[PDB]
This record gives sequence, structure tokens and C-alpha cells, in this order.
Amino acid sequence: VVKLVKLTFKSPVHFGMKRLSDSNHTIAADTLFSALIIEALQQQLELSHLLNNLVITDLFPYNKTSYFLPKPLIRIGYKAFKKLTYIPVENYSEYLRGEIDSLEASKIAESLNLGKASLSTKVSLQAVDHNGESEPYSVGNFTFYPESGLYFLAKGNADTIGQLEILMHALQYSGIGGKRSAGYGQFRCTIEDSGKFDSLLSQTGNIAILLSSAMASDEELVDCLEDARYLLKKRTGFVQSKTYADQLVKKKDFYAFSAGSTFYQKFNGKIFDVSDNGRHSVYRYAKAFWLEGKI
RNA sequence: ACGAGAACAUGCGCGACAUUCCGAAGAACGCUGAA
Repeated sequence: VVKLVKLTFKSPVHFGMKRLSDSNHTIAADTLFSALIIEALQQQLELSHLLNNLVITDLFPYNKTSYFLPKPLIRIGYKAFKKLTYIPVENYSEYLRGEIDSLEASKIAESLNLGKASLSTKVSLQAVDHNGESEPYSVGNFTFYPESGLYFLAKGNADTIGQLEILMHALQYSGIGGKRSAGYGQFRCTIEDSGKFDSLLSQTGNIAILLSSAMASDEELVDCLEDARYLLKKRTGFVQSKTYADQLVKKKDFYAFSAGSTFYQKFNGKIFDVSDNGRHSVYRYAKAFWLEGKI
């Protein structure tokens, strides 16, 4: 049951990539899954549905004009083609067939208006009272245009879909990304049946494109890599919880194929464990959502 | 179990100092009009 989940952001979001100063306009499926797990644990729900039947996608840019999917890594002005990152759903088939030209790719890049990124310079006055000093730091945020929003597609049974609806409503108050609970990431989310995507997903093409940041199991990896065009993205971070350890602990470093990576042989994903001797297992979504296309 | 959590762009600071609404300037010029 693939359900579109559109997110409208009221306040700017941080979405850090490596540092607090930087910012991204989207987040990986794992970052969303980790937020969904944290929420389910707060609301005292069973994690079996999320860990066994929920399939999600990286949040993708959406505009009133169009919904943007990630640019497939398919061999085809090379600058114009490399600058392009997201292609509207209507132009995805044209891009796959090679019917797109460099000027058309430039127009597609200009078409997206997800938002306007910025850097907010904050200060910490915690040490001023102890003969210390104010400490400047920078938070990179991204402000969506009013029509613009981030959407994700969630697939699963009816039970996990309803659980997702509950977690999503709680999540909007919780927020997403970094510096949430410090002014950022408040969003309001709608869950609906989308005719566009379900029709798009009902295609049996010769190539498979990874909607979500995903990694195959070892046995899956050996068949999948042959003839694959892909971009290994390091997935790293600290553990966010009150019960994992007394102090803040980094997760084990993970590498996942990025969204838009094209694999000839489809691989199902796996919820990996990036924990290192903690009081609970830190789950890292790496399951795979596939858009089959014809090239 | 969201490159995450905690974190006041904050503290101090007179839109202020100097600067004549002055200078020149006769209320007086022609003497006529009507019956």
C-alpha cells in the first residue's frame, strides 16, 4: 500500500550533513526511520511493524508545479547534466530515454524551487556567568518556499500504514533534522493515495533505480554490483537516546548506495545494526525501494 | 533510537559636539479735488 506523505515545513529545518554549519534540503530514509522508531518508542508502540514491513523513500523535493525524483546514475554539455540533481516525475521517462538535452537539463535544474538555504549565527552564553565568554556557532538551515515541500513514499501492510499515520502525526510536533527542540523542523504532514507515483511504480523496466539510500546483504551484494552505477554515501552519526549509554556514543560507520543509484539486479535491503555494545540496538534503515525504468 | 544532544548573537555604549533668526531697511511721497 504505497502512500504519498507530503511534509509542509512551518519553520526552517537544519538537516545537517557532516557539521552544524552545513545544511541539506532533504534527509535520508534512515534519518526518517530513526525518527519514526524514536516516536514509536515514545508512544509505546511495537517496533515489529516498522522493522519488518515498512518500506520508505528518501524525502524528495516537491513544488506546486511538480514532484521531483532523484537523478538516475545512467550513462548518457556534461556540466549541465552533472549540475542536475532532481527530475520531475513527468520528465523522468524522457531523461531515461535520453530524449533530454543539455539546455533542457538546465531548465529542469532551474525548474526546482525547493527553497532558499541560509546560515543562522547563534551564540551560547552558558559560560558568561562563570567569568567565561560568549561562544558563537553557526546553524545551517533551509527555508522552503510556501508551495515547496519534502515528500516521501511509504509502502507496507494496513497495520504498519496506520501505525505510520499515528507516528507521523506525533512526529510533526517532534519535528525532524537537527536543532529540532531549538526552533527548527516543525512540519505538518498529509498522507494520501497518489495516482501519479503508483502508476509510475507499476512499470517493469530493464533497469532499477534506488529510491531510498539502501545497502544489500553480503549475499545480495555479490549479484547486485555487476554493471551497477552508484554512489556509496557514508552514513555516520551519534546515537540519540537517553538509555543507550551514559555519554554520547557515535554509531558504527555505514556505507549505503545513494538514491538514484542504478542496479541491474534488484536487491532487497536490510535494517542493519550500527550499535556498538549499548543498552539497545541502534537500527539503521538500508531497505531498498525501487523505481523500474526502461533505458 | 534524526551528524545528534546542550547552547539567548549576546555584553558594554547619550545621535552627540560647535553654531545669535541675523544683516540692511525714517511710515512717508505728491498735493489736490469738489462746490
